[PDB]
Order: sequence, then structure tokens, then C-alpha cells
Amino acid sequence: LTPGQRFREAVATEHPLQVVGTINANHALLAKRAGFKAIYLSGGGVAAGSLGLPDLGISGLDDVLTDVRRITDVCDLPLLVDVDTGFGSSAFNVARTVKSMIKFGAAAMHIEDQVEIVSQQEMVDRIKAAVDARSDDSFVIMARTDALAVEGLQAAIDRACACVEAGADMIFPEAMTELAMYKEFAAAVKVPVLANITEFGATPLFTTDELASADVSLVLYPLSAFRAMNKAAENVYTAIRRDGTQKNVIDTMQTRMELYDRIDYHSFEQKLDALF
Amino acid sequence: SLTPGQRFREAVATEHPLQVVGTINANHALLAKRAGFKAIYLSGGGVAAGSLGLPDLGISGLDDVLTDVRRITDVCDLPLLVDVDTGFGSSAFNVARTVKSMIKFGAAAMHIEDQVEIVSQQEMVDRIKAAVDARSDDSFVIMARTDALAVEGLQAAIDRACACVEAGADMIFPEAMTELAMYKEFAAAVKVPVLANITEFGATPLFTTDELASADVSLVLYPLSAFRAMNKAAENVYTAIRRDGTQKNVIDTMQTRMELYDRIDYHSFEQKLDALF
Amino acid sequence: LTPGQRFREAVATEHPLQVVGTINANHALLAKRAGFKAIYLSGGGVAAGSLGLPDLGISGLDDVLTDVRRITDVCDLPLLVDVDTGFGSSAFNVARTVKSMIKFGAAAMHIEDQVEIVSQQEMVDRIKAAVDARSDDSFVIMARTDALAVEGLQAAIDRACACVEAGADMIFPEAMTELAMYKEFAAAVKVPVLANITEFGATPLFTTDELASADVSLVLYPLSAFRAMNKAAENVYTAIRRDGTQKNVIDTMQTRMELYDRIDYHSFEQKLDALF
Amino acid sequence: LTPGQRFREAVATEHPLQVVGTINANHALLAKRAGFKAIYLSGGGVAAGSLGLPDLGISGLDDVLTDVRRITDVCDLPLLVDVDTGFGSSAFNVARTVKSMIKFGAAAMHIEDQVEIVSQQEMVDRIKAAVDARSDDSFVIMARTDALAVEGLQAAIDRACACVEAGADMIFPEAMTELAMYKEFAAAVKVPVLANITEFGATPLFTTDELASADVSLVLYPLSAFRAMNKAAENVYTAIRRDGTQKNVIDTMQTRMELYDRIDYHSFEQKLDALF
Ligand SMILES: [Mg+2]
Ligand SMILES: [Mg+2]
Ligand SMILES: [Mg+2]
Ligand SMILES: [Mg+2]
Repeated sequence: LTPGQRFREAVATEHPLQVVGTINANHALLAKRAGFKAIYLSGGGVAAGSLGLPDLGISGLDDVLTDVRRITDVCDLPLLVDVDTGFGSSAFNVARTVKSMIKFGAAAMHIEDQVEIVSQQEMVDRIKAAVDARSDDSFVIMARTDALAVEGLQAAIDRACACVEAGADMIFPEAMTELAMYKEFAAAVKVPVLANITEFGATPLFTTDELASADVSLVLYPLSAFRAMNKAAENVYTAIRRDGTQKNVIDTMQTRMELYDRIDYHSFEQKLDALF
Repeated sequence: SLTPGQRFREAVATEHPLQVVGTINANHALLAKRAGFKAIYLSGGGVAAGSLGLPDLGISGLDDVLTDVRRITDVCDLPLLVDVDTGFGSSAFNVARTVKSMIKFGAAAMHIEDQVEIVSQQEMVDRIKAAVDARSDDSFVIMARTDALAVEGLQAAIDRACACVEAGADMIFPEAMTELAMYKEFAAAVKVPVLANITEFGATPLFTTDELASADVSLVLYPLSAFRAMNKAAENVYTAIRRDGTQKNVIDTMQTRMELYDRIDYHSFEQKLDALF
Repeated sequence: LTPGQRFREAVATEHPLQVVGTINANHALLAKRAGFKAIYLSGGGVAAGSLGLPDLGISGLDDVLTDVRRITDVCDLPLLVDVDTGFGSSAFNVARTVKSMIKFGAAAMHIEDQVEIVSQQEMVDRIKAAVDARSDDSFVIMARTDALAVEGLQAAIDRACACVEAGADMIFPEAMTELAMYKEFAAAVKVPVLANITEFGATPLFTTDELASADVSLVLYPLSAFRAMNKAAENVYTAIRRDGTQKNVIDTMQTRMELYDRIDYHSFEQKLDALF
Repeated sequence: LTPGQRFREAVATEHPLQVVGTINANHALLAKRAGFKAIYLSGGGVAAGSLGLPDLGISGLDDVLTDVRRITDVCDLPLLVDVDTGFGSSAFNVARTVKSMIKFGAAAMHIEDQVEIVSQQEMVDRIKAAVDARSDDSFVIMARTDALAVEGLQAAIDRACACVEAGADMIFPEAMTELAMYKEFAAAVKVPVLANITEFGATPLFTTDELASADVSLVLYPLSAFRAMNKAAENVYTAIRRDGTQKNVIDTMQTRMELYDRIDYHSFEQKLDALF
């Protein structure tokens, strides 16, 4: 099965499909162990986590591809990738982004209508460029739109429907904060709709049962694990500096035995003995 | 201003012992700097297990490590000590490429070890000579890591360590040293700064900076401590989301958006544009 | 079709199949236009051409994979890649080499018995490692042996046969100076044999006709294009420094117009009209 | 000496300083052997040589940095690098480009006012962002303008003068074709002026004496060696396909002995015997 096929199979069998952000290869394997069928490479995560930069379009295609290759070399879960507006203003840049994502093992990408937004025609054209570039048609192109906050609900639908006619497989509407609005949007666009349930934003923490009731097909948790990981790391750094030892934070740590199980350390001995 | 190696030497000169914390990525390098550490570390076990999701069995290569060196040192000015395993290839040419690359990508220090079981004292000394000869900035620190204590005993470790120092090694990292009296004897004999590796769940006890200072240890390394806690916290988030169909029961464990914006200096970007424009 | 299927297809339908060294993406397009069915990434070429270094094992997996991705992103000819001894002494290292070459678009690789050579079992163990790692069985694993130089022709046949047993798809014996030796080697091993025909070596400059009558399946020209490129470049630099102008060497230059045709500049314009 | 100090020194001791295109690390060493004091990484050559792509802004920062690192790892001549418009539209992208070029060991970069061209103030903003990001003031920021061809000679001089006020160290006027105009321009802008003497374009093949008389401080041969290298390689591919052997083109090849001398093969044994 190709990555795109695994992504489409996951959307078809989980309602809605939980897609969890994985900041690195290690966390991709934790997400797999936890039972998730699909994982996410957050652009904000590549910026804030891998580069220690804010999410202001400083991160480019090479930075993201490094994290895509690391993740997909060890974890076979389908990876949805944030590619912002396509890493360059030209149809040729969007095309290079698509071909690179497919070669480095991504399952899907979302591309957004950020330049305020571009015209329905100009968003339609980024999608057409992406669909044309695609060498494996199972690879999923998800249109991300911030049209609800700028033009109103019907404009959001119109634009999403134009992206679908352009060959977008799924829709990611931004800044949508009522279940009743998701249900109307989902009926009007037809294709799978993703609900972005991040923390500390305008959206309520909608449950999978609530989103299922509103006919939402995907639920994304873009940075959740990253946020808990940073609080836990800061706690260790504070304690080592304050106490001159890690004695008082040992109880917060993954054990060496747990780490050896999560990266399948003993499968490597078991491979040596099978071959030789 | 100072070179990375100069900052590493100044840190060792002004902190007794110098706490050096593992930073799995650029974000955690900034957290360590905020916590007040003067030096940071790029664990090769952490590049393998964290960046690659692989065991620490020499699968990870120079290019995996250099990616993480460049990410960290592009945004964090703290001196970065880098695990380079045995130099990423058996040849003096391979050791030289590693050294010139670490320096070009902005590393302050590397440790290179005598693992294969250890190689002969002569082969370890040759590794150190190749590293020293390749060094283009003399301030860059070459730290010799030896497992000679476990394989051949204390006196053999001392002799191997002194031969590495005669070969130009700036600092020594003895592995498997489990008693304070052994640190004190070793430090008195080798003369150059000694690093104590205080990792968790191993045979080494969790010695405090006070204890290590009394044993005349110059550096204490906490190589995967933050990473270990990061992984348990991420696993607890994944488990809760899967079970509950929401992250409701793990919101309390999370760094806030406002906290994150503060730790990556989000508002310095607005203020840079104000200054230019 | 997969790159490996395309490479086996080429061996099967050209006798012997000519495989030319392509030092960069530009020269891979020139080789495709010149009508070749297969191309080659020389490890000596990555070293001397991409890194400006001697072929002394300084170049490693990431140097080669950069050149693989550059070539395979724009040229669809099956690419045979020189991977030395596997870029690390462990079966884990050989596994990561195989999996990365498949991922980054390579069609085949050769792996050799250099340490003087390793024992037959130690060479069998590399091949079993590579074969076990192969995600796509169409991907070609070519065993390269220097056993004829060290242990005589009967050893060379024996080692080759033991590599074929281990799942090596094709054999690359090193430096045969007589067609009779090649004819015997081909008949003993059964699987396709590769004749390395480099310049300024001990080997004669055998023709496709000669090697076809010795039952040789591939013929490699590893650095031919590169050696002519370097003399031409050196001639340009010498003239510019001597003359204070390039006037007297413009006659040896590919024109702008030819370059534009060789990198299909105008097809990028014909994509802008067909898409928008 | 830092790389930027080496470029600055070369400009003050050669009138005009010849700067030649080097497509790869091998050709940077050929340039050094030729006695050039400075070398150039063409953006068009990264695209056409390294990627086999047209020069339409498909190439990005990571493609360029790979070649910068390869060249500056073996060759100590100051490298001038083409960074297009800075690889992203924001001050932060330009700042990342500058810091990367300095870290990977580039001596200088040229950044251009292309979009048609941006406003004088938008170009000044690019230069201020690059100057502000510079950690090593010895690193040379050269402003490239196509103002002459859009707005005329006085416009181009005013723009070049505003870029100098913003900390631009040198100026690269595009599509300038009369020595008289070079001479006027050089007198007006005061800082060193580069003349781009590429083949098969509008500009005459002006000599170093001719450019010196016009008070031009640098002359660039951006792709000269690469054009010769492509024609040479193609001739090898055609001859191998037709003849079924490279025998009839051996005389156009750098010999093995010459290759080993140009990559200093024997300095590696001599390094070994000195060390151990
Ligand atoms: Mg994003
Ligand atoms: Mg280690
Ligand atoms: Mg080779
Ligand atoms: Mg250019």
C-alpha cells in the first residue's frame, strides 16, 4: 500500500480519523504504539521544534523534508505534511514540493490560501499545479482555507467546492468554532473535512463523538504532544540547575527499558541472528 | 565575539563543575539557555533515538548529527559539545572530515571514543592526532572518551588518558566511573578537565555538583535527562487522546501558546522589523 | 514501472546494455538524449567531481544520496549506484544504504568485497544484509568482486556463485583483460555480468560487439563524460587567465540555445499555458 | 583571514579581479590551479548543472548551500554566491540566507532587485536586512540591479547609490553593454563595480584592459567552463552510443594521472606518513 493509500484507507475506516502531530521520528513511533492510524508534521512544529523559530515562513521545503524523511524511514503510518503555501510563489515551486513530498514518503499535504488570502482563482491555480505535479494519484492534496474569517460561510463553501473541482481530495477549513457550522460545511463540500483541534486557540476542545455527529471526517491534534514535551523538558532543566542533580525529576522520566521497547532495540539483535 | 570553543573553555573556566545538559533539538537548546546553563550537549544516542527513532548502534552518521548541530547552533549561541562516536569512519581522513565539519557547522567541542572492547592505546592516540591535525580553530575542544576503566582498570585508563593529552586532547571523558574516589584519583593524574557522565538508570550514581566538585571533576553531563521526560509526557498525551477522543485530560501538562511564543522569542521578530523598517 | 524493473528491462533488451557515468543531473539528461537506456553514479565521481576528493572512502552515504536525488528528480533512466562496501561495516549500515537508495529513486547498486578483500562468507553476509533490506525486489543488487586479482579465476567464479546464492541479481567482476575469461565467467555464474571499461586502466577498450560474443550483459563507462568535461573546463580557465577574455574558447562551448534545449527550458512555458 | 577578507584583498590587488564560474568542487580546484584569486557559484549553474533545471527560481537556499559547502570544504579561494532575491520575500528569509552563506564559508553574495523590478525602497530594505544579519562585517554584500534596462542609467545609479547608503559593499549592474556607461557608473557609485561577461548575450567580450580603462573592479565569467564541459560530455555520449566504445574520444579526456594531480591524490599518503 502506498502512503496515500494508507491515508485514504484510514479516513475510510475511522470516523473521524484522529491525526496526531509527531514532532520527530521517536514520537511517530509512540503515536503508532498508542494505536493512531495517521500522523502529522506540523509547520509550526518544524519551525518551533526543529529550528527553534516562530511560524513566520522562515522554515522552507528542505527543513520540512528532513523531518519527513526521518519520520517515514522508521514509521509506516501515513504522514500528513503542512507545506504552508507550497514553498515559493510559482507553479514550479508547488510542483517541486509535491514531487519531493511523494519521494520522501509523505502520504498527504495541506496547502493554504495565505498570500488576508488570495482570490478563489489564485487558490484554485495552486491546487491545479499540485494535482498536475502528482506522480502517484493516491497521494492526498488537502486545501486549507481561511475564507470563513474573511468572506463568510457561503464563500468558504464556494472556494472549497472550486478547490474540489480543481482536484483537492480533502478540505481543511480554518477558524471554525461551532459543530452546527461543521455539519453544514461537510454536507456542502461532500469530500472529507478536517477539524483542527489545537489548544489555547478560539476552537472548543470538540470530542471525536461530537465531530462524528457533525459529519467531520478527520480531527487534527497538531502540537499537543510537543506542548507536554516542552513543559516536561523545562521542568528537568529547572531541577538540574536548582538542585545540582536530576534526583528530584527521575520520576518524570521514560526509563531506559521503556526507551529500548519504544525504538524496538531488541529487534536489531533478532535481525542479526535471523540473517547470520 | 568569542568562538564556540572559546565559549566552551570559558564555561569550564567559570563553573566548577560545569553542568552540560543534552538538548535533543533547537527548541530545547533555547529552554536550556533560559534555565541558565552555559553549555549544551548533542547526544549521539539522542540523534539516533530522538531524530531517527533508532537504537544507538552506529546506524546514525555524520550527516544526521550535522543536521542537528546546524539547527541548534543557528539559533542558540551556547557552546555545543557533540558526540562524534569514533569519528564516523575508520580512517584519519574520516576523522579529519568530522572535525572540519563540526567546526564549520558551529560546534564548540566534540568527544571521540575508543570503542570498536576498546581499540589499542596507539589506535586511540592516532584518532586524537588525526582530530588535532584537522582542527582549523585551536579553540575547538577535542575531548577523548575512554572505556579503558571497565576493560583494563583505573591505571590503564590514566595512562591512555595521559597519552591522549600528549596527543593534544583538551579534556577527558572516562566512562563507567562509579566511585567519587576514582574521579578524584583520575582528575589528579590526567591534569586536564575531566567530565563525569551522570546519566540515569545506569551503574553511575546520581552524584551532585557538590560531590563532583569535591572529586575535582570539571564537567558534569546530563546527556538524555530532558529527552526522557519529554517522551513520557508525549506518550501520556497520545494515550489520553486515543482513550478519551479529546486532549481535555492532558491540557494541564502542556506548555501554553503564550509560554511557547516567549521561549522562541516570537515578539523579537516583530521588533526586528520595527528596527530595520 | 519501478526504477529496478526499468533497469532489468534494459539489461534484457540490449546486449550488452551500455551504462554511462553521469556526474550530475545535467549530464544524466544529455545521456538520455544521446539514447542510453541506463546511467551510473560513480563513487570515484562523487568523490572527485562533487567533493573534489580522491576515491579513498571519505565520501559517504549522504554525499552519494544528494547526487542520486538530484539525478532521479529530473531523469527517469534507471540509475546504477556505486555504494562501496555499504557505507558502514554493520549489516544495519548496509540495510540503511539499500532502503535509502530505493527511497531516493536508484534502480540498482553495486557493493564490493574490499576491506585486500574480505572472506567469501563475509562477502555473502553483506549481500544477505542488502537482500534482506530490499523493500522492492525489482531493485537490483549487483555483487562486485576483486577475487580474480587476489585468489584467481576459479575463486572469482566460486565467490560470485555464492553471492548469486545469497540473492545478488548481477555480478561485476573486477578488471578482466581477455574476452575468453569473460565468456567462461558469464557461463559459470548464469546471471548478468558487467564489464567495467574505464580509460587509462589495465583493461583493453573492448567494443559492445566483442563483449556480446563473450556473453557480457552490461558494459560500464564510469567516468568517460567527466574526464572530457574536466579537460574542456581546464581549457576554458587557462584561456581566460592567459587572454583576459574567453574570446578564443567560445568555439568549444555549448550555446545558450543548446543548454535551453538540453534542460527543456521552453517546456516550462508550455506548462504555464496548458495549466493556466 | 576570513573568506570575506580574501575577496576584499583580491579586489584591491587585481584590477580588474577575474572571478570565474565553478560548477562543482573539482572545477574550483581547476580554477585555483589556473591562478584565479576568486570563484563564483552561478545560480543558473546550480539550477542547470546541479539540478538539470531552468533558472526560473525552482532552485532554493538548500540546493545552493550544498554546492557552497562542497566547494569551500576543499578550495580556500573566496566564493561569490548568487542568492537570487534572498530565497523568500521577508527580511527574515534574507537574514537566514546571509547567516547560512557565512556559516557554510561563502566570501560574498549578490542579491538582486527582481520581482520587472521591486521599488528602490524594497531593494534598500533587502540590503538593510542582509547587512543587519551579517555576523562577520568582512563578508561582502553586492547589490545586483536590472534598473538600467527598466528605468535607465540615472535610475540605476540612484538605486546603486541608495543600496550603498544601506551598506552594500559592491555593485553588479545587469545588461550594461558600453565601456562608456561602465566608466560613468563606476565614477558615480564609488564602490567596486562588477561586469558580467557571459557568452551568447547582449554584452561584448570586453578584455581586462578594456574594463580596467572603464574603472570596473571585478569581471565575472559565470558559466564559461560549464558550457565547454557540457559540449565535451555530449560528444563522449554520442561517440559511445554510435561507436560502441569510447576509444575514438580518448584524446578529449583528462587522463587518470592528470585527475590524481588536480585533486592532490598524493597529499593524502603524505598526510598519513607525516601523522603516523
Ligand atoms: Mg502551519
Ligand atoms: Mg554516544
Ligand atoms: Mg567506486
Ligand atoms: Mg543567477
